[PDB]
Amino acid sequence: PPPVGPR
Amino acid sequence: PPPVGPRR
Amino acid sequence: ETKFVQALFDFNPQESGELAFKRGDVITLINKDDPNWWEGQLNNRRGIFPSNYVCPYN
Amino acid sequence: TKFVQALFDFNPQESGELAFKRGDVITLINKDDPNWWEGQLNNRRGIFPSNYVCPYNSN
Repeated sequence: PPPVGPR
Repeated sequence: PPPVGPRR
Repeated sequence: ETKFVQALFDFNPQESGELAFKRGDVITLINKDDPNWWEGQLNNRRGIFPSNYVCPYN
Repeated sequence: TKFVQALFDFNPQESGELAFKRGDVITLINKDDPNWWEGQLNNRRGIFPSNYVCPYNSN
């Protein structure tokens, strides 16, 4: 998957 | 996978 | 108009309030003001998810 | 300009049809036909069903 951005 | 449309 | 987004990958939540989904699921868009975190409705569940894990649906 | 990503595996049954696997990223070349789009997938060029892909933003 693509990188999950900072929460 | 949906059906592929017909070629020309 | 109501927008729908299809999940490209599984999203396993690490924090509460995040909408869990599997690849192929179709989420109903509620909010997408944030470039990264969007809110949607998947069945009886509602929460936020990574915008890059989906794309438009029919 | 404009990249698309495969939603499902596509095994061409005809000539000029670009084969691909889910997750593949394709560069769009032409989309005159609403159903049969032309693009580039590495060193292979050809047409593919538009209902088998969706936009790939790329960073």
